[PDB]
Amino acid sequence: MSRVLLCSAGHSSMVVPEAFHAVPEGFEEVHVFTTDSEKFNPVVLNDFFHSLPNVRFSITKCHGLADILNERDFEFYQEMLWQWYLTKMPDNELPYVCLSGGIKSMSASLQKAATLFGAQSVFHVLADNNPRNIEEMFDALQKGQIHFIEMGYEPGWAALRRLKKILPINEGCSRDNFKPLISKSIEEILSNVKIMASDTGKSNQLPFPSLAILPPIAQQWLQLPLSANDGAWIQNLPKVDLHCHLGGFATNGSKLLKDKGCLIRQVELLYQSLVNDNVAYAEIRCSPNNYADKNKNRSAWVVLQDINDTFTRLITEAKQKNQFYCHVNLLVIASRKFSGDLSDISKHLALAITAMQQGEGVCRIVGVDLAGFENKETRASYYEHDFKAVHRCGLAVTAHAGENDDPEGIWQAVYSLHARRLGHALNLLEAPDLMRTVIERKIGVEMCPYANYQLYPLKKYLEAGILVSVNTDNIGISGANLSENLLILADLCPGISRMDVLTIIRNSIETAFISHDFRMELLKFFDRKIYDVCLISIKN
Amino acid sequence: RLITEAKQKNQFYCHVNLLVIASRKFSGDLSDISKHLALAITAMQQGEGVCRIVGVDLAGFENKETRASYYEHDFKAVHRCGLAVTAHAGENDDPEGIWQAVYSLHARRLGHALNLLEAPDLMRTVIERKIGVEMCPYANYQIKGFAPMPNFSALYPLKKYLEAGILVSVNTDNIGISGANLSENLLILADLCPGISRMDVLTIIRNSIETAFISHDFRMELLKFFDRKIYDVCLISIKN
Amino acid sequence: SVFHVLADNNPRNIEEMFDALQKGQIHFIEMGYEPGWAALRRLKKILPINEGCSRDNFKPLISKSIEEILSNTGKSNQLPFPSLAILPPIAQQWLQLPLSANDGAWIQNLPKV
Amino acid sequence: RLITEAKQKNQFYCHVNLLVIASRKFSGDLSDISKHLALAITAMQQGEGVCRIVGVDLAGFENKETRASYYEHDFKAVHRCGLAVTAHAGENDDPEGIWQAVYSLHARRLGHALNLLEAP
Ligand SMILES: [Mg+2]
Ligand SMILES: [Mg+2]
Repeated sequence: MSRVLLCSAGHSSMVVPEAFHAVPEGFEEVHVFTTDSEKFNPVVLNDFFHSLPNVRFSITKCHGLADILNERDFEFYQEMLWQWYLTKMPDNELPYVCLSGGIKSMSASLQKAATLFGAQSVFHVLADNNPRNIEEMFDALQKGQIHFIEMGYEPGWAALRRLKKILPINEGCSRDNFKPLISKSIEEILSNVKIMASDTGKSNQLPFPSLAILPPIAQQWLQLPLSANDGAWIQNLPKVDLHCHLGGFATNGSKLLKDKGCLIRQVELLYQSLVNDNVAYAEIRCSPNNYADKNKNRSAWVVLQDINDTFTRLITEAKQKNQFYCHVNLLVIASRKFSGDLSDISKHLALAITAMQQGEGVCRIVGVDLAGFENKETRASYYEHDFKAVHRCGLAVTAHAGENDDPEGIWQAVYSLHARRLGHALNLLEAPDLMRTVIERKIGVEMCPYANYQLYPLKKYLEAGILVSVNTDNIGISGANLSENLLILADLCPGISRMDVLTIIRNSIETAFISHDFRMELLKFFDRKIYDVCLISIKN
Repeated sequence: RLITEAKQKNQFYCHVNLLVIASRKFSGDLSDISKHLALAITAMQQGEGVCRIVGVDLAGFENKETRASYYEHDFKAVHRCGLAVTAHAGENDDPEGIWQAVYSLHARRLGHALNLLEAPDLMRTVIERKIGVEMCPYANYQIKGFAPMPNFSALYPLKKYLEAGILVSVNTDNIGISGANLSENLLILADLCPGISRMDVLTIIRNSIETAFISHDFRMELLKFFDRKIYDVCLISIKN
Repeated sequence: SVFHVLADNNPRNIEEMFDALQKGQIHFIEMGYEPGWAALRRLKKILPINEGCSRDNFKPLISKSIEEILSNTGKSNQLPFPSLAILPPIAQQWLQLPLSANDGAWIQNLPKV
Repeated sequence: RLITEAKQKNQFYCHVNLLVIASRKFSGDLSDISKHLALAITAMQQGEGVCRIVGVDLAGFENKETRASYYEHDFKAVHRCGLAVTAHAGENDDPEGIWQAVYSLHARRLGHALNLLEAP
C-alpha cells in the first residue's frame, strides 16, 4: 500500500518536508510539481529525502513557463499539472495531497485536479514561524508549532480518472504540437452534464451495456452504422464465445486425439488463440466419450478430468502473472446416436453430473448440450424423464433445434427439456407465438453467423428483443474467428451499428451459465474494458 | 378510460394491467379453476386495448388442500396460449411445492416464499433462472413476525435475498387490511432489514421492472421513462 | 462562473488599477463553468438565518456524508438506469449510504412499481 | 491393492465388490438420489480393475412414508447402462411395496422381507 504524496512548491520548498512530517505515520512516495523557474532550491528537499532512501521521491519540471502571466500560460500549466497528477495516480488507490505550497493559481488548479480525479484526503499545513531550514522546522514540530489542516475527502470521477490509457503518443506535450487532451476530457464531462440537464428527449437513457460518460461525439460515432474498417476496434473489444467445439480447431478428433499429448497441445493452442482474440469468457463443448481409450486405460472421465486440470493450470498461470486471461467452462455434449448403445446418453449425463460435483477449481462444468442430428427422430419428446435427474442437481441445459425443424419442436424443447439456452433456430420469424414465448422467457439464441453463411434475421431478432449471442461454432472448420463473426454482419445485415454489437455482447454475458457473483464480476471487468477501448479508439 | 383520460391531459398516469386469480377450493367444485383460466385466455384474446390481462394467478390457503402440483394438465393449454403464471408457492410451503411450481407449471413468479433460505438448491435454480419473488413487507411482517417484533428472534430475509441475486420485488398485497401503501412498504425495510441502502432500493425497483410480463418495446419505453424520472428525482433528492 | 484576477503590479489605489485595466494589464483566469449539484439549497430552508449563534451549534450535516464517501464490490456494479452514472458523485455516495426512516419524502417522490 | 497383494503371495484372498447405497434422505435435498445414481454409473463406467462396483442399494427410513413407490422413474438410466438393483424393504412394510420393488425397479435382491410368509 502506497501513500503517494503530490504537491506543488513555488518560492518556498520547505513545505514538502512539513507535509511529510505532518502525519507521523509516514508516507511512501512523494512527488512535487514545479515550473522551470530559477528561484527553486531543489537541493534541500533532495538531501532531506536522501536522508531516507526508503521513501521514493521524484521531481517533475514544467518546461517553458517561468510563471503564469496570461491565459495560455495558465492553461498550459493546468494541462501539465493534470497530466502529471493523472500519470502519478496509484493504480488502485486514492492519493494524498497538500495545497499549502505555491501561489493561489497553482493551489486552485491542484484543488481542481483533486475535485476532478478524487483523493484520499486533501490537506493544508500551517507554520507559525515559516521555517526555512530543517532543524528549525523540526524544533517547531517538536514544540507543537506544527499545524496540519484538512477538509477534503472525495471519491472523484471514476470515468475521468479512468482515461490515463491515452497519455502515450504525445512525446511529452511540446508546446509546438501540444493538444490539451485533459481539456478534451473536461469539455466532454461538462458537455454530457449540460446536455443531460438541458434536454428530455435525449435524456431518456440509450446505453444498456452501461457507460453514458463518453463524449457526445463518441456516442454519435457509436450510433452510426458500423463499417468494414472497424476491424481494429472490434478486435480490441473483449468478446464472449458461448458455442465453441474443442475438437474442431486444428482441422482430428476421434482418430488422432486419443493420446494425452495431442489433447494437451490442443488445449494450450486453443487457449492461446482465445487469449489472442481478446475473448474474456467462453463455454466449450467437448465429447469425452469420443476421446477416451479403454485400451490405454483412458476413460471418458479421465479425459474430462485431464481437460479440466490443464484448463485450470493454464488460467492459473495466466492470472498469476497479472495479464489478461480467458475464463472458460466446459459443456458436456450429449452426442446423438439413436442407432445403438442408447445408454450412452445416460452415461454422458451421469458423467456431467459427477464432473460438476468436483466443486473446486476456477474452471468447472456448468451445462450439457443436446446437440446431434436435430431432426424429428431425436426431438425433445424422448428423454425428458431422464433430464429430470440433471435438472434436479441444478445443472443448465443447452439444446440445439435450429436446422430442419418445425416450430413445435422448438416449443417443447423449450417447455419439456426447459433449455435455459437455445441454439440456432434461424426460422423463428415465421412463428410469432414462438417469438412471444422466447422473448417473454428471456431464453437466448446461439445463432452462428459464419455457420449459416457457409436476409439474415439477426437484425430483426435484435429489434424483437431476443437475447441473441454471436457465436463462432468451429473456428477451425469455418476458418474464421469470432472477430470475423461480428465483422461479417456489416454486409450480412445492412444498417447494423456498433451499439447493436455492444448489446450483442451484453446479451452474451447475461446468457452464459455462470453464478451471480461471477456474472457481476465479469460485467464489471467488461464495462471497464469497453469504456477504456472506446475512449482509446475515439481519439484515433 | 381512466388511463386514456389521464394521458390526454399529459399528466402522470399509472399504467395498469390485471391478474386473474384462480383460487383452489375456495368456492366448492374445482371446475371453477378451469372456468377462471378459460375466462382469462378469452379476455386475453381481446386483441386491441391499453389495460390488458397479462396472465393468471394461483393462490391458496396454506398447503396440501391448496398445493401447487394438482392442476398441471388443466394449465397446459392456458400456458400454451401465451399467458404467465404467478404461483403462490410459499408461506410455510414445503420446498417440493415450490420446485413443482417453478418447474412443472413454469411459474415466472412466486408469492412470499419466505423460507426459501433453507433450500440451497432451490435458491441456486431460482437465481440461475431469474424468477421473480413477490413479497409483501408489512403483510408478512404482521402475519408472521420478524425482528424487531417483541418476543421474536426470526429476522426478515430480504437483505440475503438481495445479495444472493434473487429478482425480489416489493409489493403491497392488501392495502386496506395491512394499512400500508407502497411508500411505507419500502420505508419499513430500514428498521426491518438493518444495513439496507438506497441503492438496493433502486435495484429492487429495477428487478420489479424486469419481472413484469410485458412486451419488449413497452419495456424499453418504460425503462427510458423510469430512468429519466429517477435521475430527476435523485437530482432534487439531495436538496433535503 | 468561478474565476481569478491577476495583477502584475498589484495596484493599491483606484487610479492605478483603473489605468491597468485601461491598458489591459489585469488578466482573467477561469477553469470553466461549474454546474455544481442541481439541488442542494433546502439546507438553507431547514436551517434558519441563525443570526444569533456561536461555535456551540455547528452543523456537520454534509461532512458526515463526506467522511462516509469512501470510508465504508456488490454495491459498485449494481448500477441500474445507466443515466445514473452522470449523477454527481456526492449524490452517488449518498445513495450508497444505508436507508433510514427520514427518507419518506424521497420514497414518496420515488416512482415505484 | 489389498487383494492384489494377497493374491501375489498365493494366499487366501477375499474378493470384494462395492455397493453404492442410495440413502433415502426423506427430504434431505432429494437430488442426492440422482447424484448417487450418476456416481454409481460413472464408477461402473471406469471399468478397468479387478475390484469393481456392481450395483446400487436403496434403504433407510423403512417406514411407509419412504416406500419404493416414489423413485420408480429415476432408475431407468442406471438399469439401462447395465448396473444391478437392490431394494431393502419388508421389515415392517406392507405386502405391496415388495411387489412394486420387484416389478418396477426390477430389484434382483430383497432386503429382509421377514413378513413375506403372510403373502402367499
Ligand atoms: Mg456447433
Ligand atoms: Mg396475496
